[PDB]
Amino acid sequence: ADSVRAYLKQIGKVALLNAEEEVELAKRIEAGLYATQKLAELAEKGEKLPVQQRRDMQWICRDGDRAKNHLLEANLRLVVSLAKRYTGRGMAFLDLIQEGNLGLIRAVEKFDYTKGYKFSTYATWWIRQAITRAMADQARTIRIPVHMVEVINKLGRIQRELLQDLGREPTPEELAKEMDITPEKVLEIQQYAREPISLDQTIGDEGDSQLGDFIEDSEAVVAVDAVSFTLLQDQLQSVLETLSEREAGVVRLRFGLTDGQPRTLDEIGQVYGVTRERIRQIESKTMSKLRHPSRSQVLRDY
Amino acid sequence: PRQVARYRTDNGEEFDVPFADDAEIPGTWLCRNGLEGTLIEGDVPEPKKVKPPRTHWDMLLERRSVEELEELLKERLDLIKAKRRGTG
Amino acid sequence: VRERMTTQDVEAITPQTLINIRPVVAAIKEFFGTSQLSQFMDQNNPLSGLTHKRRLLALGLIGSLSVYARVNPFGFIETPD
Amino acid sequence: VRIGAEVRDGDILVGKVTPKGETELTPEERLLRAIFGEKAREVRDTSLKVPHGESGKVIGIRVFSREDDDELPAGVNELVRVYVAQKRKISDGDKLAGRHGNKGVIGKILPVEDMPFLPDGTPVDIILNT
DNA sequence: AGCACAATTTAACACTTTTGTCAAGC
DNA sequence: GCTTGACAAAAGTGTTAAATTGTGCTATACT
Repeated sequence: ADSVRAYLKQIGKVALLNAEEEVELAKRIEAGLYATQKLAELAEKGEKLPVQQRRDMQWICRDGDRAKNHLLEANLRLVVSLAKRYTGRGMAFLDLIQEGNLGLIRAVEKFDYTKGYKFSTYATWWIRQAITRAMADQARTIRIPVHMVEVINKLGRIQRELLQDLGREPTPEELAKEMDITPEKVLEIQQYAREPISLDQTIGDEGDSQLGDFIEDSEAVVAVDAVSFTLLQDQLQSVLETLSEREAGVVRLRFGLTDGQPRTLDEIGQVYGVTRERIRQIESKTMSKLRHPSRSQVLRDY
Repeated sequence: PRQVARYRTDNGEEFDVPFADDAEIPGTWLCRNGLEGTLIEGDVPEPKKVKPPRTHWDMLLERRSVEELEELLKERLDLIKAKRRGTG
Repeated sequence: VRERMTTQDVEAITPQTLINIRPVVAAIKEFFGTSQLSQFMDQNNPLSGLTHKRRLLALGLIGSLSVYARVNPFGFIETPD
Repeated sequence: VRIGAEVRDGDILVGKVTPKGETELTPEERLLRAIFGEKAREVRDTSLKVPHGESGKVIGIRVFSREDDDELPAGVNELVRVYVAQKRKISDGDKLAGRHGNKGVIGKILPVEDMPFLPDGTPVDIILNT
């Protein structure tokens, strides 16, 4: 009932290709590819071909893909063979296999039969690179770009080789020196390399209460404040009733109590039809009036 | 204070996206459908220089010159023409 | 090591390159922590800490050792010769 | 907090602050800011306070700073630990027990005067039920 | 792994328009 | 009560350099 033991049961059905076959299939793929492009190019060129030859090239295309799929299906074992070695690193086996199959696909598209090298020679590169590149892109819950995954792993080896040389874990300076970067950089790198923990994990230790329900929502409304805030609004409203009508309007608009949007002096003056400087002069007199003890003592506590 | 713009996806579904009035509306919008939609207004200016993805033909072409391909096709065609009546 | 010494050309292999001691240290650090046998020393009085040591465990499950009990070289309890 | 200080519940042990922004403070908040002239600071208060229901004196402090020495893990720039201790008088509610398995809560504490006392005038310490 | 190269984001900076302020005055 | 101009800080805005990021690729043979 296992999923992988089925895939292995099917790919083994195909027979591996000898050295001579790889070349033959490779020929058919290139011939079909050009023949298909040749036809499409003629329509642009407003040209025609022998009706009989045109039907021949049309069949060439059909034959090229059969070789293309047959070439893939024969080398699937190679993808699995390389995929075995990268398990447990945070990617499921099947995922590694499929990504490897993607590399295999490009190996076929870029293979060159004229160079006379066995296919598995040039396919291993693309298959290997496909799997690793995939891990850097997917293995981490918080995706880290490839270049950063690259440096993190280098910092790991530098730390491992330095670990075995010094009989102790080297500090940021040595790690920085050996790596030719600033220690503050290696610190920023070591923060990036952290992987998250599971909230669903149970940390009850006698009590079976998961980690999740232990986080304090900091944005949740504070009960006392939303009330004292409504009481501050009321206290301010009454304090403004002492000011002049024009006066209260300016202070409101300047801070945006009524419309929630602060206003530049120019904007305030445009609604009252006065210069922007006068608006500044008004605020000053009314800040000193609001600084008068009668209106303020109440507000200091708030 | 908001102006409403409509976008049409490829499948024909239309979406209303409320924007603020004092800003410039886009011509395409990532919609609730998950598909790009085009505004039904006048512009709709540009496609933003979409570039063609690399294809198998591009990879083949840059290793084989078109003459090498023509000969390989001649090999294949002469092979085909062998079974048309030719040899038996 | 087997995977390391098999994956290469040869004669470049050295013992250090062949062996990353990460699994050794990890197993030991991973044993003292997150293990049922290793426990924080219970100490609110000298007796508590003394009896935390000498306590025996099974995978009835929990018990402490006898006063004159003296374990034998392998770990067979010997009672007083 | 300075050594030898007395700390009640909610008092400050170590004063710490972390960045904060964008603030986007409420208008009613800023109007008071201008009236009283207290500039809205750019950082939020994250300071250690003694837990609710705890009290005692400060025995010692252990400060670890990145500036000089001090291998503190990646990211940490300074650490300070506060040690608080308290004399705990035996209080009604605490648990006592003998070596035979008998245990119970201290139900009451009677003044030495109104205590059953021997003919010496020697008051008894505790009274155990039969 | 490691590098090359292109594509895109981010910084940097100049330079321009705003927005707040002053002194002096209608 | 209010406006003017000089003026400097501040916030936008466009232009460039730097950095970050993403993709392609590596040819003994190896299933």
